[PDB]
Amino acid sequence: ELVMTQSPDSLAVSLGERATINCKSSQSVLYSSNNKSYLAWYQQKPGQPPKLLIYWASTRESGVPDRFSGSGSGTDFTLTISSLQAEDVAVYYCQQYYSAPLTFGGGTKVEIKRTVAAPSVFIFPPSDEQLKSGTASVVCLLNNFYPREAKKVDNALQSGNSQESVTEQDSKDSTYSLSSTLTLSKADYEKHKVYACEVTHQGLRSPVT
Amino acid sequence: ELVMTQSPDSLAVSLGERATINCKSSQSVLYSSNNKSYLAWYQQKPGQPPKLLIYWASTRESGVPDRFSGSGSGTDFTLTISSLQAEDVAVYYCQQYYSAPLTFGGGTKVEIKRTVAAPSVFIFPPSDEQLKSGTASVVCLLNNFYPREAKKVDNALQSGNSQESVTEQDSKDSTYSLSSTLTLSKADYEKHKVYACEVTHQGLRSPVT
Amino acid sequence: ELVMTQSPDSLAVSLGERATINCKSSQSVLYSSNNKSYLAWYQQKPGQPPKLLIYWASTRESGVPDRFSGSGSGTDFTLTISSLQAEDVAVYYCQQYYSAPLTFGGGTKVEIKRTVAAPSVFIFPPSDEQLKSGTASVVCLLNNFYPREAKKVDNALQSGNSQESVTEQDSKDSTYSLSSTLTLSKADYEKHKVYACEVTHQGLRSPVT
Amino acid sequence: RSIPLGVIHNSTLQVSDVDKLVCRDKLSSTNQLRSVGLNLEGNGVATDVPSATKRWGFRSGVPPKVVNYEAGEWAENCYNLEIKKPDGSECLPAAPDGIRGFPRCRYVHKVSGTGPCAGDFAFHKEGAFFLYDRLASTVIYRGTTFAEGVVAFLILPQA
Amino acid sequence: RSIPLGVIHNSTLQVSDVDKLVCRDKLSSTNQLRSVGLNLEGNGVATDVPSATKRWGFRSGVPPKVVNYEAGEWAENCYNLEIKKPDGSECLPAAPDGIRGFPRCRYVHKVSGTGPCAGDFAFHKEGAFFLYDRLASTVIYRGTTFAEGVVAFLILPQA
Amino acid sequence: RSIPLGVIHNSTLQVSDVDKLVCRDKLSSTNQLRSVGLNLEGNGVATDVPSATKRWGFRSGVPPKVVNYEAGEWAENCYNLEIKKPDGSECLPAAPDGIRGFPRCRYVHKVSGTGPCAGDFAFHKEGAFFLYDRLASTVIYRGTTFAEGVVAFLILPQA
Amino acid sequence: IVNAQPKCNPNLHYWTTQDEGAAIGLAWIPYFGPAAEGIYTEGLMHNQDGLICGLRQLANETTQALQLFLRATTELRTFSILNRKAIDFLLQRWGGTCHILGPDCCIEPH
Amino acid sequence: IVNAQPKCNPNLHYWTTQDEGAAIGLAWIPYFGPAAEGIYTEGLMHNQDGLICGLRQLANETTQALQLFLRATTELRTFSILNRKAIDFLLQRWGGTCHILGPDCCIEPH
Amino acid sequence: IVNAQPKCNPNLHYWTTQDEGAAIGLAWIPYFGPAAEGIYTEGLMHNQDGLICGLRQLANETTQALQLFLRATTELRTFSILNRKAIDFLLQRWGGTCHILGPDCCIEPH
Amino acid sequence: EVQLLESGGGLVKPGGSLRLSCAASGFTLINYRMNWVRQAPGKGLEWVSSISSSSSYIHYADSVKGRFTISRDNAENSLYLQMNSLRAEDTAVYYCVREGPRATGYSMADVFDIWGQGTMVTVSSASTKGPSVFPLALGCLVKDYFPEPVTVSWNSGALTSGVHTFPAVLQSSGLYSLSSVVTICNVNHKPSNTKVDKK
Amino acid sequence: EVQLLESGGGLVKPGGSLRLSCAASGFTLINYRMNWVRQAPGKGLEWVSSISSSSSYIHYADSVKGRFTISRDNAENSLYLQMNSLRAEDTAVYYCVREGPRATGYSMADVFDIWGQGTMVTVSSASTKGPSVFPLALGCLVKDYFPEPVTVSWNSGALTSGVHTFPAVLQSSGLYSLSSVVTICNVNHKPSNTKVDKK
Amino acid sequence: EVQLLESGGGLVKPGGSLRLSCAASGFTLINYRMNWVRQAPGKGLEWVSSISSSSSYIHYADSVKGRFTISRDNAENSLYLQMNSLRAEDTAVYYCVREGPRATGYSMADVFDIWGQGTMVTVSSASTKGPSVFPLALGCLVKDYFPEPVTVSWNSGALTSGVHTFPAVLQSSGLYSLSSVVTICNVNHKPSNTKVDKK
Repeated sequence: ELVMTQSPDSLAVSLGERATINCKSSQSVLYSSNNKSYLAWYQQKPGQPPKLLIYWASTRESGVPDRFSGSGSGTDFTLTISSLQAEDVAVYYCQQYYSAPLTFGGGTKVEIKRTVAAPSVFIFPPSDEQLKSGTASVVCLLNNFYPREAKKVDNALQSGNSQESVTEQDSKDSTYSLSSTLTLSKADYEKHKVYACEVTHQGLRSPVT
Repeated sequence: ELVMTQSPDSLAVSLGERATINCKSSQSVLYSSNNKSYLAWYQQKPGQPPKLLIYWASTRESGVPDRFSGSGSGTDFTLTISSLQAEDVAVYYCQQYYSAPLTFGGGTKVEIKRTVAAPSVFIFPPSDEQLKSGTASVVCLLNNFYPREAKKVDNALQSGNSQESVTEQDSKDSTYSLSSTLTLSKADYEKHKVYACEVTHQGLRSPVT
Repeated sequence: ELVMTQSPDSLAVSLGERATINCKSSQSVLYSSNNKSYLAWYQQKPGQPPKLLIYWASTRESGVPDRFSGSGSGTDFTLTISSLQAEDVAVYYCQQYYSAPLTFGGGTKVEIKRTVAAPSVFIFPPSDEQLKSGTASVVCLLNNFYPREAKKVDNALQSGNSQESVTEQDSKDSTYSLSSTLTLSKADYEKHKVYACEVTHQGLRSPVT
Repeated sequence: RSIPLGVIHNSTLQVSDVDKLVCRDKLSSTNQLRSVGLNLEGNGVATDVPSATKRWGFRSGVPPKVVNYEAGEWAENCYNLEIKKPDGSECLPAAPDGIRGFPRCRYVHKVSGTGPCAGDFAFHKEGAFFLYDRLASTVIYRGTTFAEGVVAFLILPQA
Repeated sequence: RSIPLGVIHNSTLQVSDVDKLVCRDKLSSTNQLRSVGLNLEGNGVATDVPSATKRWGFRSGVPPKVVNYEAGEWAENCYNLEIKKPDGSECLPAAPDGIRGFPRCRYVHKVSGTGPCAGDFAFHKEGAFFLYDRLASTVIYRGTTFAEGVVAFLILPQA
Repeated sequence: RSIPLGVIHNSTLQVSDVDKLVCRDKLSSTNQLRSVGLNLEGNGVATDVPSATKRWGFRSGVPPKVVNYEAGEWAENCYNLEIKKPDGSECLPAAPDGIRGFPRCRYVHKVSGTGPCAGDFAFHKEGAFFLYDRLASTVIYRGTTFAEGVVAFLILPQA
Repeated sequence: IVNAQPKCNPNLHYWTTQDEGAAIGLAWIPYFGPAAEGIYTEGLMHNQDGLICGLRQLANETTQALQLFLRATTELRTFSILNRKAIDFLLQRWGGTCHILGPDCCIEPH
Repeated sequence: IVNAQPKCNPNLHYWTTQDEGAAIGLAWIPYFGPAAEGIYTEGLMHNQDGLICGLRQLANETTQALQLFLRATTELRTFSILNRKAIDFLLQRWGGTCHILGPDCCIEPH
Repeated sequence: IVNAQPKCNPNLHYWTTQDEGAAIGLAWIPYFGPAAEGIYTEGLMHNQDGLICGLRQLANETTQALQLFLRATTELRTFSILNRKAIDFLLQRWGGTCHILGPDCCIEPH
Repeated sequence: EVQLLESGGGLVKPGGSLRLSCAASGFTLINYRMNWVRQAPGKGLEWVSSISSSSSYIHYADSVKGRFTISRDNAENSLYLQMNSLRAEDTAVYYCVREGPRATGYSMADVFDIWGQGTMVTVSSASTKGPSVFPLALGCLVKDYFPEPVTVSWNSGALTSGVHTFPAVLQSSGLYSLSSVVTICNVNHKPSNTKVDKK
Repeated sequence: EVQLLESGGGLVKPGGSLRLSCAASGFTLINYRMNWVRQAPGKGLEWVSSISSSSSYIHYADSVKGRFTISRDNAENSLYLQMNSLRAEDTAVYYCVREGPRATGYSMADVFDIWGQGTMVTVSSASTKGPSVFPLALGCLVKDYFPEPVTVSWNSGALTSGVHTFPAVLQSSGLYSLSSVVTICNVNHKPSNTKVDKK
Repeated sequence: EVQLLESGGGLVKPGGSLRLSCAASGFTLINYRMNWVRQAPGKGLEWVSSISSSSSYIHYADSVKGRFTISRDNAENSLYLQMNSLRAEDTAVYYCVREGPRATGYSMADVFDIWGQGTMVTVSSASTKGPSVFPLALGCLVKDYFPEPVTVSWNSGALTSGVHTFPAVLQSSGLYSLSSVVTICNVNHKPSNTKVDKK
């Protein structure tokens, strides 16, 4: 059972600059008769199935733009994207079809490096309808910011009672968006009148609340 | 064993008119591979061996005049003579050579229909030489008549003591000839002085004696 | 084992005249398939190895002069030399290579017939050196004579105490030479003061001494 | 189907089936295989010229084809055509190198004439062959005597 | 080595080795042997004219050679060349008797032009064949449409 | 009889009889069968031109015939004839397409002249062949160098 | 085979190339020997048990298959039919894994 | 065999000469019947288990050996390849002294 | 065979078409590769146990039968001799109903 | 040109034996299959036997099987039939017959394209008896003769027109009787080698 | 033109069974070898099964062997996978996949050149539960729903720009929760056949 | 150009052994079958042995069988004969010989077209003995020497004309004696490596 290893796991490159992804197989995928390296590259955008990019390690599939190019043989292989652009944001998988069972790499996430952007923060108190359900969920939205990295009831810090969700990198402006959901029973909700959201980010000189 | 059946057994047709003879086999004589009906027709004149007329049911042998023509397939077959003429008077046989043993039909006698003709009757008493043999044979000749159909010592009718012989149809005038021989011991001959021959025929208005 | 027989054993012919040598095999050396007689002729001069003359009974080897020619088939064969000349003096062998073991004829010696020539006789007494060996050998030389055929101490004839040696026929003048060696112990030598050599020859009118 | 092959034992003739193989059939040398060309006149065909010419016709869009036959029958009647069209041009092709006239003919009907050659080559209407010297062609060649027949393939008995 | 022979069982394809004989392989009739001609366009070769002409070239000292192939593939793109040299003389030979155009073509690229015919015959640079009517040649013939492909030999399954 | 076939074991040579079959004889591939062309000069024949021309002669009524031989011997002496008749016309046929000159010759005797060509084709009086490039013909071709020899057929040992 | 032709010549006066006695001296040499019309040898086969009339019909029935075979091939002159028939003959018997006792195999243990 | 070609058309729309039903009446006669461009029959084979893509590669690998074979021969048009392959096929099995139990011999005693 | 020729060259310096090593790169392509006079390979066989002188005679004796074979055929150029010899070789052994114990059959039970 | 001349036949007692012969002219028996066909008096035709060219394939009619043995001689261009243990039912005219060239013992038959003159075979216990020639005065009465046939002519083949020779009739005495008339008669009885000329 | 439409899938209890379907368009399944490939939530790709044209050569992943049975219908141009004894680890998105034409069961494989839309398979003991839509005032909070997926749009596919729909998150209660924002929202939960439009 | 150089030979006691060598020049031994032929003093030729190119087919004369063993080296272009248990009758001159190219061990033989210089083999119980040179006064008497041969020349190859060197004669003492005359003599006895010049 061949184990394919991709590196790096994640990668962030400025628009127009080049990005390279490595692939390493447990065993040589070089066919002696053909002198062809049986390895393939796929592209998978969020919410879409994979798309074939390269076959036989170096050969572009029909329709793939010229900027995509693979190389290597035997054990080590590489996928290279010259001039990243926006439409190339995706997860890139390598696959061997030398011997069964066919196996995939761990995949590499390609993202765009962007000028820093400060999150536009918004707070949303729970609605009337939810209060009828005997529960209270406070939501805080951090809209269009970069990078992905970033991180109080009656001036008291909570823990374990909330969780967050992050969107994918915007296909146009390359800005992330983040949603933080704080869930507590309606009983604890009425006990407190004040709810404050503190946001700390590298894209800010000092924390915004 | 195939049994071939011809019909009619006898046939009489006016000169220049057409005559047809049928043939029926117990079994089909049609060969699947050739689509050829294995049947043959022969002509046999009196005192002569048969002569081939038709082979494969429809094909004239070399030298056979055009007026002869056969037809049919499988079970039923027919030989046809258009414009009979004189030289066509004979016995016609059909034969199958599909499977052994090869078998012939009963044969059909073809005769010519002629205008009626009255027989010229002659009587011949026994000679001296025969009388030395202790026997007496009276002969009565009916010469050149048509049709074949037609039929007394001291004004007393005889029986069983005589018999007749008929010639074949004349090849030219199509007239039959008939010989009647009455044989009795010379002892009975001298007992009577008078011998009368009575002839009855359709070609006569009344019997001639 | 085939036995080849040549005849004559010896032969002497005048220069320019023809000489024939016969050969007879125990068995036919004719090969049915080839119609070729497997027999060969060789020439051997004194002190030299044989030289191929003829193969397949009639075919001259390359380089053999035209005057040599063989013939025959089966059992009897013949080698013929037209115009003998001097260079043809040799021993001629016939050989069969039809079946193993390959066998040779007894050989035929071919010599030249010459005008008679009288031998020039010389006598040589023993030297001082030989006398030191306690032996005495008297030598008498008959130089340049023809034919080969030809044949006393104190006027007393000796016997069994001497022997002679004859050279081969001269390649140029066709003259033989003969050496006679008389050997006796030095003891018997001194007992006699006189040694006389008597020579008898057909090439002399009377014996020379 | 495939080309029928006749098998001869004694004086009896059989037709080798592909599905049913007869081990009695023996073939020890390719010299037993023989291809024979038989004339049509032996079948009772009319040998007269006008009946014969009616059996031949011109056509285009059909390349000419030729086979070899090893042995043939002496012909009573052969034919040799030399024909043109009104403009004086030949409508029959010259016999290519290697094709000679039928080796045995009693009577050779030399034929000349002119007409509407409605095709490049002249074939046989009944599908038969024009037999030449050890060669059967589907087309008539100019000026070379021929006999019209058909070919059969045989495997002879043990010789 | 010798000419490879492909063996078909069911839908599987194997290559008959000379040293290792497979008794499972059965050949009951020469009609099982089939020679196939496959077009290059099926391999993804560019069918455009300038890319194609670049695959062909002239050469001398090499006699022309021809093989027969029994079956071929329908071609989307074929080619028909009629070219000369500055002096107006043809640099391509006329199709000898028997060679016809490829039997099946969707688009036939008729090509004319002039240039330096640097050789007697025009061969294929990649070593492929110019497939004609049941005949694969190593040379381009004048005015006769052709498709470029390669030949394979097979022994079909039990039919 | 039929064409003799030589059988080689080790360095020994035998002639396969048709009546007596030797099971020791093994033929595993058609590549073992080899047809060899051997020159006459190896038999001691005179290679001089006048002796050679005397071995050749003209004749008519005899079609030309050709065989293929797969391998041949290096020749010391070959010949190339270009001859005519008094009226200046050629009496030797042009080498048909496919026939080239003998591949290996040390000395090539180019011959020209004129004389009474008493026949359509020039054959070999002793019955030998005129060996060309992998082809032995019964006739001399115009202007094409040739060597005169004979052909033998072999079944080589187990290779 | 059964002759379905209207007429059938029972006598087969034939010609062929293959000879019997090769030893006529030097007549085998092309320079000498027969001209184009002398290379043949003649013979006469009789209609024994309808053999000839059988051959005649056989030649007729073979025509269809033969004519189509020629249509398929693209070579002008075909000489390879008989050798092909010889190969098909062998393949038929030895195509082939040969079971002695079973059919489609010509072997006997004795 | 493994296809190494950049692209491979799995669908094989083919043409050939050999027919199925000979009985079209008199269409077998050359005077009648199809013209040069009508003698063919078409069919469609699909890439079942990569069969076609296999054939395609096979045709590619055969080219080398085939081209050399043609160089060796001196005949213009070669039709004898398939019959030669049929003979080599037999010689391979029966060249030959056949040992039943041993290999290189296709015989079974039953 | 026994050489009956007057002289016999024991050394056989020969040429042929069939090669050994097909991998000379792209030299197999007709566009590239040898010209008409370069397609050959040479070798040298010695007269071992009169082998050559045997071949020489064999070529002589074969001439008669060969010349007659050509007279019989009507095709200009004959290439089918060797394949024919291969078929006759098989038919000789398997023509054929094969008796194991008996002669004219090459089979052994072991 | 093409014909078949037959021999043999005649009178024979029940159980007796006879050998019919047939000689061909104008062709070779080797090419064709030969047959024998009989015809009883006044009745139809019955196939008797057949023999192929090679004499390999032979057949008889069930009624004849075991009693007759057919044979041929191709070199002598002749056909023979040996008949044994003859009986009354075998009394008939036996025709030597040529079958078409398409006939073979192992396949379909062919037609009888050539027939011989025929030969009379009479099986009877009665011995030969010459005729008694009585004048009729015109004609001649040929009475009490046996076996058949008897031929009649007038003035040695001169008088023909107006002549009517009647078919023979078997009398009660087992002997034949016949009358010949015209509007000297040469009588010939071969079975008894009798020749009579009555004026 | 060329594509693969998939069916089946959804929620199923552990040990349960499901049958995925895939229908091809623009080509014939006979020409290509078909495969199934799965993708667990947030994890990489795992090959499941393959089936040749002739349906002769079949293969499964060791983790799946014996539990799944792949099948195809070339005439109907369809591919099917029957899954039995399902468990949590099988919870994934299953892709219908076409392999290159060079692939054969008896030789080297080829690449996956065409992939289906994919179908969600969720193995859980929890039953289906519709969503609770709370307004955010902007956006909509879709809370406590199960199983996945849920699709969100604004004003029936009108408002698109400036819209950010966050990925769903699994709550402690084992039910999913999701929020959608923009700078009426059409909510659709297929697993429960629930359609909600909150203003 | 074409020739054969021989070595070995000489004196040997009865029962002793010797090995004759022969080296070819101007051709290759592989092409031809090689032979050995002997010639006793004053007698005819006797074939000894033969060996084919492949060294497969070997033959000896019945008189020699089992005692001699012939061999060859094609690469070294040489021929060898090992002789064992020698006796008086083997005393002879041994010639290295080439047979024609048509010779084969399995068929008809060929002729001996090339012969070597020959080599003397003397089988005797007597030991080697140098010559005693006595003057003759003209000529030189070479007496009591053994074995053969001895060569004589005058003034180191100057005087040739008129010179007659007589054949050697075996004396009663078993030693050879010879006389050379002309109308300084260089004496050379190789068997004893003796060189004498008597004036």
